[PDB]
Amino acid sequence: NWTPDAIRALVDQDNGKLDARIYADQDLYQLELERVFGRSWLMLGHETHIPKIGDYLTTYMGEDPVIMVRQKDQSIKVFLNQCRHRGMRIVRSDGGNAKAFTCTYHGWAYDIAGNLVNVPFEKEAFCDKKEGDCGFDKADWGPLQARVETYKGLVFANWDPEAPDLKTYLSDAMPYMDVMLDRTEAGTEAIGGIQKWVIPCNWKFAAEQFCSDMYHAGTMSHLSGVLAGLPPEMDLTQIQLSKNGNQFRSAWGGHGAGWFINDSSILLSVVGPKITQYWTQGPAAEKAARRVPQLPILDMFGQHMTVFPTCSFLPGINTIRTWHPRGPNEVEVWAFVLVDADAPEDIKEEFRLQNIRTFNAGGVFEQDDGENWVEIQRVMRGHKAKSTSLCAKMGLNVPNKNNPAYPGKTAYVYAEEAARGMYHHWSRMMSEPSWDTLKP
Amino acid sequence: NWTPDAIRALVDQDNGKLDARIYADQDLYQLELERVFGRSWLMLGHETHIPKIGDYLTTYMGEDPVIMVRQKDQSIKVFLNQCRHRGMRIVRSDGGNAKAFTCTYHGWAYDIAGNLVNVPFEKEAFCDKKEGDCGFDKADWGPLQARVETYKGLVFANWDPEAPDLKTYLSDAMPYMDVMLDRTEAGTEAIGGIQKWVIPCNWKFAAEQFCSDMYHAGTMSHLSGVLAGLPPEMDLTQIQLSKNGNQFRSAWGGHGAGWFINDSSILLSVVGPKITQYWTQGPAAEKAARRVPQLPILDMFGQHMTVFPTCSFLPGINTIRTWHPRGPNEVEVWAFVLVDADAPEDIKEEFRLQNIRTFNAGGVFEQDDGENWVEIQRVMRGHKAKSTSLCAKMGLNVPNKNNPAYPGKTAYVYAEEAARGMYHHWSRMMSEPSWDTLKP
Amino acid sequence: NWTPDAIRALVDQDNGKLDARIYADQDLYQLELERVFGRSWLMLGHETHIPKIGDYLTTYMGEDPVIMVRQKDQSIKVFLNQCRHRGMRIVRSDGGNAKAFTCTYHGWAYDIAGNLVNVPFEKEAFCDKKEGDCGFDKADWGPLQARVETYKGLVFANWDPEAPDLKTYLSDAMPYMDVMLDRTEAGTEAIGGIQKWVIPCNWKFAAEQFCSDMYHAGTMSHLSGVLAGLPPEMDLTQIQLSKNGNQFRSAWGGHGAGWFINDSSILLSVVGPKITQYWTQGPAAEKAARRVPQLPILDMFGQHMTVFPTCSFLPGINTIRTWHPRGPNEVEVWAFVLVDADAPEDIKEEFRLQNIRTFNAGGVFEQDDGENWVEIQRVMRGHKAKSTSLCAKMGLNVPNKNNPAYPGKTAYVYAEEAARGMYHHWSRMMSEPSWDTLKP
Amino acid sequence: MISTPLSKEFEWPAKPVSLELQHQVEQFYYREAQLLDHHAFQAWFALLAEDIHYWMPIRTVRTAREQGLEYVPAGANAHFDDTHATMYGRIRQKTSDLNWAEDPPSRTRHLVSNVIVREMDTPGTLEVASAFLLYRSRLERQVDVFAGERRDVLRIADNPLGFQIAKRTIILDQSTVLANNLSVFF
Amino acid sequence: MISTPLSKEFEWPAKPVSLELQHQVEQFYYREAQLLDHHAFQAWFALLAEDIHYWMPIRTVRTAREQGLEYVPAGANAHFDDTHATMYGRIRQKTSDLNWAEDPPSRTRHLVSNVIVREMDTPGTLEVASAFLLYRSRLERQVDVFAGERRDVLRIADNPLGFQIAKRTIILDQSTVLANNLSVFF
Amino acid sequence: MISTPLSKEFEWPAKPVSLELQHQVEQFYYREAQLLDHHAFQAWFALLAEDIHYWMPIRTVRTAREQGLEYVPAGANAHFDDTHATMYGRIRQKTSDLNWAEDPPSRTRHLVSNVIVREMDTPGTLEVASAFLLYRSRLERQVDVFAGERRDVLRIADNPLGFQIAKRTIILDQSTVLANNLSVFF
Ligand SMILES: c1ccc(-c2ccccc2)cc1
Ligand SMILES: c1ccc(-c2ccccc2)cc1
Ligand SMILES: c1ccc(-c2ccccc2)cc1
Ligand code: FES
Ligand code: FES
Ligand code: FES
Ligand SMILES: [Fe+2]
Ligand SMILES: [Fe+2]
Ligand SMILES: [Fe+2]
Repeated sequence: NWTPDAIRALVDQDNGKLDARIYADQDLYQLELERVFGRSWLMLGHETHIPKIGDYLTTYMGEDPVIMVRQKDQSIKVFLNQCRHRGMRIVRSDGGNAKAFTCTYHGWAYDIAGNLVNVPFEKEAFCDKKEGDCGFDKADWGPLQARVETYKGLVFANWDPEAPDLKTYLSDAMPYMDVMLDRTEAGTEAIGGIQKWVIPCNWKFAAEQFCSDMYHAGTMSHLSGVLAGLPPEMDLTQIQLSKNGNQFRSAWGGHGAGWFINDSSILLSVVGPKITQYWTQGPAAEKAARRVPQLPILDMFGQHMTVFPTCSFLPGINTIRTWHPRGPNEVEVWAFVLVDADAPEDIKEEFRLQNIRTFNAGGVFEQDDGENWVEIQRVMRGHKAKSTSLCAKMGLNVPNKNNPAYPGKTAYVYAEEAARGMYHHWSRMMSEPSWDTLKP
Repeated sequence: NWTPDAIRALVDQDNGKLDARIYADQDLYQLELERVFGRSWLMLGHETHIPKIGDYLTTYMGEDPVIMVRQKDQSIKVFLNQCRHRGMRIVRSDGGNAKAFTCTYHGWAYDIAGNLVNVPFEKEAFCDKKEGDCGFDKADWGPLQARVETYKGLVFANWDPEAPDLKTYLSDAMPYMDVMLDRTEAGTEAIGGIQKWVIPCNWKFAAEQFCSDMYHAGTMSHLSGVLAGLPPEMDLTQIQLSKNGNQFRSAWGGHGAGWFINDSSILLSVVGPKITQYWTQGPAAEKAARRVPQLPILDMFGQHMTVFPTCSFLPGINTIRTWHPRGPNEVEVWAFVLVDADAPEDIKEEFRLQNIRTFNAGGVFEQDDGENWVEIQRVMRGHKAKSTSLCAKMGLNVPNKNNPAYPGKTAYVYAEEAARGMYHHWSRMMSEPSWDTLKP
Repeated sequence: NWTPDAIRALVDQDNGKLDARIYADQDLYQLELERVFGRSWLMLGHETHIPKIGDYLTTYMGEDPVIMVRQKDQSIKVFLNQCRHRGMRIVRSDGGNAKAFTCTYHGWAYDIAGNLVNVPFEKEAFCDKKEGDCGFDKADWGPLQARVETYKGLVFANWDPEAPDLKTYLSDAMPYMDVMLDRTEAGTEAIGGIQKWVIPCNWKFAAEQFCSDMYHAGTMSHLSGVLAGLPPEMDLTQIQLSKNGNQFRSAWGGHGAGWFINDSSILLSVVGPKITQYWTQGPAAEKAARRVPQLPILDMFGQHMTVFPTCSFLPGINTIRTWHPRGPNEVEVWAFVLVDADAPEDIKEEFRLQNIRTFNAGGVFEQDDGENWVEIQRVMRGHKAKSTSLCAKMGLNVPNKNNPAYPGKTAYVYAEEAARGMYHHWSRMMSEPSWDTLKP
Repeated sequence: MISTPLSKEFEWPAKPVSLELQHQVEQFYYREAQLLDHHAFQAWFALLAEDIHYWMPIRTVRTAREQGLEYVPAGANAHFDDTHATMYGRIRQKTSDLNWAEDPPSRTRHLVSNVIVREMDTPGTLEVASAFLLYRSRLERQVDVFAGERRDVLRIADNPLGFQIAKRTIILDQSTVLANNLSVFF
Repeated sequence: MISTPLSKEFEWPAKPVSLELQHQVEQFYYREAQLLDHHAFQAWFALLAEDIHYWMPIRTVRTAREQGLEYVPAGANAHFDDTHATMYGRIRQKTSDLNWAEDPPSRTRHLVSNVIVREMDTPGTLEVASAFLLYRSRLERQVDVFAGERRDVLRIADNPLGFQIAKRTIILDQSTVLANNLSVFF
Repeated sequence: MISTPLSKEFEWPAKPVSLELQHQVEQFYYREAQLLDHHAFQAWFALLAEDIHYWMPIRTVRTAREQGLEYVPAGANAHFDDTHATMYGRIRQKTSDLNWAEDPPSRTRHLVSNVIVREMDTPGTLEVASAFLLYRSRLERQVDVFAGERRDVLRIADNPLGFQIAKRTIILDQSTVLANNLSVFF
């Protein structure tokens, strides 16, 4: 039994300390399902995954399987992939088009809105003279509905009716999202194929890394990944390093972003010269600069971002993923690639191939990331190692690291201000039962 | 920590509602081992599995491994397959004949009654001058004995000395059992070979299905199974359906049975024309009608039954099984086939081959059953899905569905009266600590 | 929640009874990690595993991964294999030589003493003008250090600063250790290669067996192992048995040893004639007798020993291992072979080959040991089997079984006095929070 | 020898068969595996002879003195015990799109190795022993691994594959079936 | 047939290839497996032709009516989609001693069986289907098992092994990748 | 080459061996597997030469600079290190009916593939590399999977199988042994 005071003690943003129990404790994970995943806005996919009426995608909200389906009025509804009769999975496919969703156990059929419309033998077994005259009404037995909101292509969902709306939830982080999402009036589109793989680590390691951790990329985590993109005549001794940049911590919510400034080296290593040129020079880059006027986007390179708790992406590379939790010791990565809808075909193709090369289950960057996370989780199995006080002091009390060209709280590119913000908001959601105090 | 009031709230038979937590909660499962499996009559096998003196079968009572062995006086004893010294499994074989059971660790030998009869070095190490003079007596260190009762071939066992006798425990359900068990004065016999397989689902899904769920078979669960038995010139559009029948709920105990009336279609699809003829017409069918006078057995077809908690069978098809629990998320099915001992050899052979075809780990019916159960359990892993209020309203408050030709409480063939009875008795066993109130 | 009184009730040394819950209860295991493994002296390896400066071995203290490393001053330090930043495993190799240990995630480098010496971008990100002026000091962020003590070659470690020193902890058991460890002034050396394998059983079964259980070897556990060493013309009917010997229980700590007297049969079966001759006759045997004057070592054969909780060895065969716990239902055996450093090369080779033959993952003796333990653990999964009262009465109240030629408390070779002592001390460590009462 | 106990090793001929025959049998099995692993159930069924007996006995756990009782004998309960007619029904189920155990369908791989051929007295008829590893995965994460031995009677046939399966006995290296079903062909 | 749907069985020739050719293809694959299983990545890379296309599509879970959507098509997201240049980079990573996913290196075993060869119209060019079982273990206890099918285009070459891989398409018998990465070559 | 480091790939000959020899070696291995998988331990032991050395080294987890220390060397601790005499004892144990680790006996399958043969200078003597998948199941639910490589020295012999095993070195693709024992032969 965890008390609000005991939970708050696990994270100390004022002293930059983290209790290692947050990553492995089973009781804390169960509280995460209720107090974090049960009332946060979670990314399910993109609008282009379900463009036509009846199109659906099966995905997750935490460990709960959900159906994301396009309606007749072009709206999107999200409901639990669970039959109200005995709990059978209603939809067993990854996606497609449907006029109805039928349960294979007893044949209970639901419409695309999630309403129970057909119950076999209702006249013979469920009622006497007319439907509903014996206490059974089909309107009472539909699967749990989630609140649905879209932000510039991305579909978010939330169970909690008391939770704030998506935009309020996103705080001052929206311009940083727009660097990838609002570059053109044509919007973005998802390249076909969501890659799914299983990493035995806590979701917070992955969420924090994309939130606040450029430090790993600028050190030794990706030396071999950078070398993979270098020509035969070039090696790691010839390439510089990169030390100029900033990071962002959201005013509320635990969102975070980090980027390098005036140096395309880290982007060039991942995406190559063609995308780097598209990202910086020409009509498309000029249009994007006008559409995101709150940020000097043309000077930003190799950006990382996490929308709390589990929506992570890399503007410029354009990989985007949801970390689906599978206990305190496991996560499922559901990743896809976004491109500008009006981008030239050779640019879209370049985005496609460079993503597979780099940020992919078998990618030259991604494989080294997971290996770090899996080993952390394995060490956490130890009794002394699970209660260790971890260092989150990076950048704390360090003056003159902010950047006035960027909105909100900023720090150095190599810092854990956004990380401290992520874990502070985590502790807030875990300790405060009501939105009366939790809301911004 | 679960309170009796909190446990009773999980099942509402008056409103037809079930809390999904009953199928996955680990703490509730541990209480099931003590309050349900620890004091219920559980089926271990048939008398024909152990016909001769010394013949034994290793099986389970819940998760406890037990030895079922024929005694010198032709009685049957059941005791824990655990050595009292350090807990080693005494018998490592599935079955056979023995004069003694010897532990491989330190050589402690037990007789077929479960008495410790030989302790190596007892004279040198355990006593001074005479056996027992230093506090060690072999009579004190025998494995835990279970109460043993047989009902017309089937062997049942119960740990609890305070529990009611088998026949009292069976309430008014015995005639429904006799449809399969008491057709002839020759009794039944088990065809050699107990099929064992592992299904990752809760035991209650399987127990309920055989207790009260004809609904799944009459809908879409077994459309492909029915098609498997149809000749090339016939398809599913030509075959009717079946809508006439009843189900039975026991006065006490949570036992249940369901059957179709005056329609052999569902039986014919599973067992074929030869068995259907044997089941309905001729001297054998006439004899069975005389031996079970409380039921119009000749008009009953495709019967399903569960003797609470885990003894399930299908009279007519004659598959019978115990669902051995393996946590809240897993079960082991131990199934065998029963035939009338005096049945003609071609009938016994037909029963054998039709069972393998249909109700078997690889059978055309059974495989679709498991697939439903596994998917329900997988969805239950979600936080919202595990606490869902499930619909058990089928047939509740629906008038004129009983049948006066059958003893006890009856409802429509497509109903969940027997299901509500099963879960109501489940909640009773889980909430009432004493047999002073639990007993009928 | 376990109370000190409830824990003490699990072990009754006065009546020779053990509660089976000690071997499988998850809550009791978590208390073992804190109250037993968190403050006991645990064997990590031998000094010969790390002979040179910078040489390291990665091993375990319970479930905590640790680095055992030789220092510049020839001392040995032991610290947690966990980076203080985000918990990444610092050393991923089994062993070798290092000048520094570097974390692969963010490049935090530690010296061989476990001090944090290099933090990438410390000047740019962690401080303002000088290192440490913003609250971040490298001296604050080193991995947890363990107390290190060696006993005649063997390296022991303990987390608890309040715990007694190694020699005080070893009570009156040291002479029994010297039978293997102090035979020569040259000391012992470890043959290259630590064999690691996984047994799904509780650590206490293995620890007790080597502590007090000659009974299994003298009965039927190793009949096939003995036959493996017999020539074609010989079988088990021709070989005697062995019934003369004693066992030892430590005054404090739960340490135990057992041996046969004046009979080399059990040793000859395992190690052969060449080692038996070396162990008993000649200058080496004569030297050993002088060096261990508190014991008649030349009359001792087939000795087994456990240094509580998990250090087990067999003097004469010279197999030695640590049982690393992996939950209540699993253990990892880390075994190696010790030889006298000055022993002739043909003797060292004989020790090497006979060990692989016998006490090894694939050895003729070891394989039958594990099979017993795995089956005990599997039965313990049952509800009735997990709470069984087990017999530890062997030798209790049995008079005239001691031997005055041996120091401390002694009993018959076939007895559980040392076993009762092991479990009594186990219950003491589990129920007493302070060393103020626990210390000898 | 057709009636060799399944507990006993296969009765291989004095000398191994010709290179040509070994090649033809192996290639047939590889083609058979291709059909199953790509859900060509109708094409696979065409390879089963009219007098096919498809049988997979139950294996039990026995100690030393009762090892002759390891296999549940013919004429008793089994995992599979099938004729051409019953296998036809199984195929009808598999291709119906109503077989919920196989809709969505399983992803399978039939690894075929250790092929030992024996020429029987009837011209064109062969007795063949082989080892198999059947990997089965379905839906999101379910994985079932099957291993064992197949003992077949094969006849030369005028079909494109050149052979028909007259008899198949499957030794499964399991006692308790560890998968939730046996909804795949061996 | 190069463009055969991966859901459909391999288009084997009317009659199986010669004994000699079957032997040469199998022996090449065994030698290829030896190089990978012993971390001879530079030697293995030499077997890849200059125009190599190394491709592993994503597999999805689909019901009856949308089974044609099982495989994520070419020109979309994939597990692998590689040329000679991108594979060169992968090899550079593997031999750098900075590839943390493979340092310490994985212990692998590439089991190669069910080899079916088809002779293409271009002399010396072959289309080959084979089944694989890739066992991968690393560090203390990690074990990942991969199973599936490879469809290759092989060309005769003047190298010691006699062949070069011109094209490789990998069918993996998984939808969701059950391993933490795909840091091994197929 | 007999003394090739186990970390390094097998030294295959310039050109693959004859079809006939490949067939004879493979068929021998299939017959060897049949004997083990059907617990014919006395018959299997007859295949071991009088000068047999049966050896399985311990594998360790090493980083880049100390990869030469992966294998625990000869003349040190090992999983197996056996002669004809010690193997005889192992067989005596296995057939005693008192070997509790193998009574009840394990259900095994030795999958043999990737067979590469090299003809040595001594007539009738061959060095052979092969990959294996050893599936082991026992009692109710225990399953252990072993994968790796065997490097054998085989001699032609006047026995019915035609060969005897003169040397066997087993590469096991594990560092920490994941099974509770190694109570099966490789
Ligand atoms: C988390 C994930 C990826 C990156 C990243 C790596 C290289 C280049 C650009 C961003 C930073 C944090
Ligand atoms: C549970 C299990 C099987 C059946 C059943 C299915 C078809 C025909 C007869 C009974 C009904 C409930
Ligand atoms: C525990 C482990 C091994 C032995 C042992 C067995 C045979 C010969 C000598 C000692 C006794 C207890
Ligand atoms: S479970 Fe969906 S209809 Fe019964
Ligand atoms: S455990 Fe059965 S005799 Fe010791
Ligand atoms: S985890 Fe070791 S440096 Fe960050
Ligand atoms: Fe990264
Ligand atoms: Fe059913
Ligand atoms: Fe032992």
